[PDB]
Amino acid sequence: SGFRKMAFPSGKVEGCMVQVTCGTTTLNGLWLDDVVYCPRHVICTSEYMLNPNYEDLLIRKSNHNFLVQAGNVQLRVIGHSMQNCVLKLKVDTANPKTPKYKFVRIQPGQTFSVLACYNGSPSGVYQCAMRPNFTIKGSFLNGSCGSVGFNIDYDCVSFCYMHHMELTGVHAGTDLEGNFYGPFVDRQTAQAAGTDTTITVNVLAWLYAAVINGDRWFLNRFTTTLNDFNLVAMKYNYEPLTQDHVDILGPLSAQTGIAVLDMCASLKELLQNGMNGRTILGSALLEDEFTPFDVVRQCSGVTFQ
Amino acid sequence: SGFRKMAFPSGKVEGCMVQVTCGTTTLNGLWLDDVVYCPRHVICTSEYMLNPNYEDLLIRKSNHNFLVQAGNVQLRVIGHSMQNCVLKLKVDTANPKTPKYKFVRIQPGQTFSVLACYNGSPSGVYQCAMRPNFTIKGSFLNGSCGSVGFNIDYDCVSFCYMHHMELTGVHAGTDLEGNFYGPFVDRQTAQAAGTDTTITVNVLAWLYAAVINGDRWFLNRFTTTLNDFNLVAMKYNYEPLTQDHVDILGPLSAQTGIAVLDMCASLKELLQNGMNGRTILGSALLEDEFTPFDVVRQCSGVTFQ
Ligand SMILES: *[C@H](O)[C@H](C[C@@H]1CCNC1=O)NC(=O)[C@H](CC(C)C)NC(=O)OCc1ccccc1
Ligand SMILES: *[C@H](O)[C@H](C[C@@H]1CCNC1=O)NC(=O)[C@H](CC(C)C)NC(=O)OCc1ccccc1
Repeated sequence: SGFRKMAFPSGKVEGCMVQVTCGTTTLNGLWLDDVVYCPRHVICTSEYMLNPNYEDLLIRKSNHNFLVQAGNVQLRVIGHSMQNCVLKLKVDTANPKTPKYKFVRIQPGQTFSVLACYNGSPSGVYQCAMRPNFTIKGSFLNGSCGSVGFNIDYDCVSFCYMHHMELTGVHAGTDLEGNFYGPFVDRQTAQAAGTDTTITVNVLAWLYAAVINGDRWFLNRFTTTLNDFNLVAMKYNYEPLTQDHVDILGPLSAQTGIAVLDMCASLKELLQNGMNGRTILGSALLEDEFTPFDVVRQCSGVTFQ
Repeated sequence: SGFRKMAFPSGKVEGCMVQVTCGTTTLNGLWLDDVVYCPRHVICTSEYMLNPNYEDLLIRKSNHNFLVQAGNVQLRVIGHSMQNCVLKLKVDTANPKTPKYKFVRIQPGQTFSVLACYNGSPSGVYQCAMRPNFTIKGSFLNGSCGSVGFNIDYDCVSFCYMHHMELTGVHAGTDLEGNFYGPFVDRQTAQAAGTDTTITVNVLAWLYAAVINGDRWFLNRFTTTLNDFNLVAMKYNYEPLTQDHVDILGPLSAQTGIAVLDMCASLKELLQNGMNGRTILGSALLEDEFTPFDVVRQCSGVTFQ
């Protein structure tokens, strides 16, 4: 038993990280087969980040302007191209440690692991969610650009995120085809994230994890309707709940014998009375960064090969 | 910027995990050079866990009673021995993926990463601390025994923990020489953890991380003395603060220009007035599982090779 913010093992991703230098700008790249992927703003200078014209910047470059380092080994760039906001650098050596992979675009509310890197070198791994406003609350310093986010599916690494920029305390990036999550652009202008909301289905999955681990004090005998719940959730900035969410929570209600709409009644009380100084799973706030699948995986124990 | 419960990249450890089967009991083992390390209770039967005599159990076994699997490869056990509470299984193949390693015993208050495994297969990575009562608050299901805890030092993996048992919601284990943390034994008897306390030096390091990231509301102009602080800390079950702790916090006070004893005055107020419904770094409780070194690493950005 127990419950922890758990990330995926990062070994399969660590073997794909490289250092990409262009000029005096160094960041991380992702090396799969003979392509290195990295943020396109590696080709900006400190006198361009205000309003770059990336097509102009790229035509003025040749392959030898791109220093790609894998450990102490140098990779020769033999071709480059731009795909939306990422650069694809073709190199002469296919990465022998290339795992089975796919590129997927995730939805708000889903979680993934981030392998934070500096100078091509893995520094740390942590779990986070894509927020409803298409930012993540990460931990990134200068030089972390190009760090990637990923899930693991049995044996396949699904790459879903590449890091590009910090806004005001939060973090924004692209999928691996180079398309931004959210209405952001990769230039330094005054852009801000929209209003964040609480991911309701995730809070309910976490209350089920609590019940599974012995925390029961917030339960009650009431029920509510989907519609009566969503009227209260709206007032507290919670995402509305759909019949799809109920079905997804099905495995957890079956395991605890507590109906989804029963649990919504407890959440309604917590939202109106507060925690009153008690904690749930070691937290004094309602946690919304575990999906129903995260709870199942951790409270049942799925491995990976 | 940002602040996350961050674990070490697990790649170097994933290559050392194996499945160890003896009878109908399967758990994980650690494979370094030609030795596999695992909990000695793999040689217990379901009719022995009450009060085993491990020396008797071990003499009744031969090498071929031990099935060691590395992926889909079988390792031949050519010798075994007992070292306190762990089994050392000598095998015919040295692990080619053996990293540079040391075995270290950590102290209460220090943190490490746990690679939770099932059937020799890595499932997840998370960070935790060794509590003052020598338990950890982990997340472990049946079959997780043999999972290891580790720090990474530049290029060397320091192994500090092997998992053995769950008590009442918390988790207990040994160092890699087989000696338990705390006064626990590896049998099923009624043993309980002593009283846990809050790791004061870690709470202060986390308040500094908050200041570094813009959270300043709890600061004040007061100072206190080491002695006046420890009188309040005692009442709230906080570990007493020593002059060694002050010095360790030195790098963080220098970076924020806030003296250690100034910050103790703010902590004293938080302990006496409470949070009053505000949060610090996204938490409504005082967090004690980041060491001063964890804060420096994350708020400055140390990598590993
Ligand atoms: C690449 O490592 C870096 C990521 C930042 C550095 C600090 N933390 C991060 O996540 N990227 C940039 O520096 C990026 C460059 C292009 C978008 C031109 N810009 C960026 O993040 O700075 C804009 C900003 C605005 C307001 C607050 C903080 C940053
Ligand atoms: C090995 O994977 C397993 C670890 C437990 C299983 C559930 N979560 C864990 O961390 N080890 C055991 O089953 C262990 C066997 C030897 C110590 C004989 N015993 C154990 O943890 O059960 C004792 C216990 C007492 C009270 C509550 C829970 C467990």
